[PDB]
Amino acid sequence: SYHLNSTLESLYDLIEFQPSQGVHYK
Amino acid sequence: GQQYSSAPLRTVKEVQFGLFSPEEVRAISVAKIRFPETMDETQTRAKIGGLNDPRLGSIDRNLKCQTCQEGMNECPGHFGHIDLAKPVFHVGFIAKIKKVCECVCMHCGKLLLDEHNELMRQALAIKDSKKRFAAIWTLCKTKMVCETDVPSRGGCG
Amino acid sequence: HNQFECKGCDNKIDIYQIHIPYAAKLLFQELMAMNITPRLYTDRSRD
Amino acid sequence: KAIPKDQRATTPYMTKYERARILGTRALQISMNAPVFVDLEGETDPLRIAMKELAEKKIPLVIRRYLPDGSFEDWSVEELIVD
Amino acid sequence: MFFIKDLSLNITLHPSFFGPRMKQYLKTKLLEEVEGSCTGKFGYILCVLDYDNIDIQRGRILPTDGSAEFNVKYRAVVFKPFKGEVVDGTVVSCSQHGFEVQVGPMKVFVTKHLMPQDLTFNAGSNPPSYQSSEDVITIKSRIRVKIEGCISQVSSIHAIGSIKEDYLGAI
Amino acid sequence: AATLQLGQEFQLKQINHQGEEEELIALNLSEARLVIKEALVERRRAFKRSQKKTREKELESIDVLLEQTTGGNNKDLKNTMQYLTNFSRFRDQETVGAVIQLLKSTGLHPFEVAQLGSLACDTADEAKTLIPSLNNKISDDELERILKELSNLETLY
Amino acid sequence: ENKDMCPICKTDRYLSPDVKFLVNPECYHRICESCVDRIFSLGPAQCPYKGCDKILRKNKFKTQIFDDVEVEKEVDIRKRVFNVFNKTIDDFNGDLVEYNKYLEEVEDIIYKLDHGIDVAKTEEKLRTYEELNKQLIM
Amino acid sequence: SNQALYEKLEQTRTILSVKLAELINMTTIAVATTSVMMVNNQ
Amino acid sequence: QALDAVRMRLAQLTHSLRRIRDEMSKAELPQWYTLQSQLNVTLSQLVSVTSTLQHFQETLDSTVVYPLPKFPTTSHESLVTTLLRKKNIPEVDEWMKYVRETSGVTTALLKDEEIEKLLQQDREITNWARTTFRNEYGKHDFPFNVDDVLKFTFTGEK
Ligand SMILES: [Zn+2]
Ligand SMILES: [Zn+2]
Ligand SMILES: [Zn+2]
Ligand SMILES: [Zn+2]
Repeated sequence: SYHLNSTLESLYDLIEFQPSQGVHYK
Repeated sequence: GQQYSSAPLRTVKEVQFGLFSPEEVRAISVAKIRFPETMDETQTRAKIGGLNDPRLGSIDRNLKCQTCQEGMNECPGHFGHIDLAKPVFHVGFIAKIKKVCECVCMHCGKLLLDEHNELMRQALAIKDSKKRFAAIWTLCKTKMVCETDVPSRGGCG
Repeated sequence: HNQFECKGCDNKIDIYQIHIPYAAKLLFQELMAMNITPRLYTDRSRD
Repeated sequence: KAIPKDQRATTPYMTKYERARILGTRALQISMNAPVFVDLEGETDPLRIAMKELAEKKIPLVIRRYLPDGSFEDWSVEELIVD
Repeated sequence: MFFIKDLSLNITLHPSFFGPRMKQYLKTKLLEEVEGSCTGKFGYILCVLDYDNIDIQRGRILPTDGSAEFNVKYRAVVFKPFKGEVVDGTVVSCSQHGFEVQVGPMKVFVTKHLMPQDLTFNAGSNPPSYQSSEDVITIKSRIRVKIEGCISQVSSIHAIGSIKEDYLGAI
Repeated sequence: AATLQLGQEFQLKQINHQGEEEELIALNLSEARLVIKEALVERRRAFKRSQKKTREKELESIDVLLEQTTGGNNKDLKNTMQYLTNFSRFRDQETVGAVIQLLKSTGLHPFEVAQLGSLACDTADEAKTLIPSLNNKISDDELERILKELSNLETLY
Repeated sequence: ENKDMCPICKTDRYLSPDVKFLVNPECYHRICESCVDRIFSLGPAQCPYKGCDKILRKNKFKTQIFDDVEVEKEVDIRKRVFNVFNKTIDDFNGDLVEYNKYLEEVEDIIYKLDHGIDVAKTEEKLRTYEELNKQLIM
Repeated sequence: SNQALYEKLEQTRTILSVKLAELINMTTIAVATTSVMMVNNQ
Repeated sequence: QALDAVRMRLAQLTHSLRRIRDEMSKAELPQWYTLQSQLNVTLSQLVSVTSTLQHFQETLDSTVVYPLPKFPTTSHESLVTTLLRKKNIPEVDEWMKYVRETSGVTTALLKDEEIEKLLQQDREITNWARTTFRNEYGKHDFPFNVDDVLKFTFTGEK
């Protein structure tokens, strides 16, 4: 569980929110 | 110019010739044909159950041939039958049947002579059927008595 | 309605179509009227 | 049962019957809008076009010569020596 | 039942389809005729597995017309009904003789005489529904039908079901 | 009927297109959906390859994307997908492998285990009444156990 | 008996008696094969055995070597109740008095069932069967 | 094409609100860690 | 019986986490729908295992498991100790004790004897909150014929 939490945060640090393009990954 | 059919189209290869069994005749036929009259009593249509009823084929184009429907240019025809109360013989077989009557016993229904006879042993080795029936007929037509005991066998006598 | 039968041998599936002259069909029907069976087979059973 | 290519012992020459049926079937296909493999010199008749394809061996067919024992061979019309 | 069987079909092509890409055309035809249709020998043909490794064998030329004949052997998923087979279905059309259950691509019919006595027909409702002593058989209702007999006509298959026996009726 | 005696093409002995012997393949309404829905995916990849040079909405949408692949002549297969999906409780081929492991452990006929996996029952009498071929070929407690493990394998999707 | 085994087929001895004669546990009536097969084949209905009204169900038949309906019912109910009670208060420690008393109670229950009394105690015995089954499930 | 926005948008609203109430009713009641990640995922 | 499903759900857990490993092993991250889907599968497996685990917590604590003489222990010994190690990883126990230190109630309040009242206040606020959600969810709701004309233009009939 804890390890999965680590991944779940890391991916959320690379989210680009655009209303016309969606979610991007920088 | 005929109507299309969905059946697979193939050529005609092997053709087998055989006798018509009465059970197969009754299984192929559709009508019994009991009235010797041709057309109906009203001098029109067909007798319905007679010599030429709509249960068989038809001509005149306008008629439809009940059991195929379609038309006369398409109707192959249909077969009736006649169930006799007394068995009759066929002309082209009158001789053959007679030969059979000279090749088998008239009571126990067994072949004359036996496989113990040397001439019968020689005649049975022939591969041709007509020659076998011929020679076996020449042997069995002479002996006019079935037998019960033959030295090295059915009964009767 | 695309329907076929053969009377006396319990078939409603395997039906073959052949093109023969009408005179040959008259010969076969006369043989059937003369107690002779002109059975036609599209396959070679003797091989 | 399909004799192999190294055992084909039939005549390599195309007979008049084979040429006849090849020109007839090929001309029948050409009459039914078949892809022509040779450039036309202005012909309109299908038989002349079929003979034009046979003169250059551009007919895409192969003959199944039946042997009397029930076997057969596959001699393509391109490898068959015409005339 | 949903079975998988290797089927073979003879495909006829017009002489105008003799291009180098003709194989594709074959497969095309092999789909358009086989998928969705029905046969009285193998049942309702559903899908056709293995589209890449389709055997073509050798094409033969029949005499007249010049059309090409092919013998194709493939693997296909078909549906074949059977007599006395418990299946499930949903009603579509309703009749006084019985409601017509829909089992896959087959529209089975259930005779009113093959139903229990408590199940009665009701025409005053819209749509007309069969009301019993506990269950109400409507169009959108799911009913488990036990097929009693099946008919295998060429390119047309109809079956007859029943729900009189136990462990049957509405789902 | 339903007495383990099907037709000629539906006999226990089948022959593939290579000439080898193979047993009859009987499928229940669980993997039968994943096989059609499975092969339609690779069929979509085959249609998009040559082009170069909650549970119901996804079902109907995928059936539309696959309906665009076909020539609009096989919608009964999609309605059959809605039938199976509306009557399916299984998912994922791994669990299906477990189900085959539980069906083949008793040593029954493929059609029988197909009717076992395709029907939702709670007691053994239900399986013995809906399946006339199974009434004494296998124990009732084992069937109830199979229905228990299956009951643990089903999940509302 | 050789004169009654089916209301329609009561004398099939001179017709080569090759068919069996099944008996339903909810009727205790003899019916020949060709009749009962049509009975449960057309639907679970009652048999016309001398005007019988009890419904004959599908399948669930039995072969009978004939030991009278009384003893057959007493051995069927005897075995069923013996399986419901199982080995409760029997071979748990080795006592002989309480064991024989419990066996006396069971045989008195089977006696009240084969006699019926007034259709009142037998229902309490059925509730006792449901209670014993509930104890066997736990 | 507006009905897809009706059903889709309304579904997102119901999932947002109802899932929010489920969130607050699950924040208030290894079970603890599974509550951590269920709440975080909500 | 339950572990027969625990091994399958943990198998799907290993397969899902391996698929996420393959998706994250690329240079550029692919689509997010597959990532979030695999994450939802992982969470579904974890919750599915913890549910059955918490359902059978009294049965597993009523038995002991240790290998039989039929075991190659004369060659490998530390492995057998790893297969039956109740001791948690030092990270889960370490951060577990740290969280226990950063929970707002320590052992000093155990000496004061005072926890059930705070729990009662908590449950009461659960009731109040659920009532407020009841109210706040109760506040809102959720010409002619072409063939005839042309027939006139060609024939003139009305
Ligand atoms: Zn006719
Ligand atoms: Zn004699
Ligand atoms: Zn009787
Ligand atoms: Zn009775």
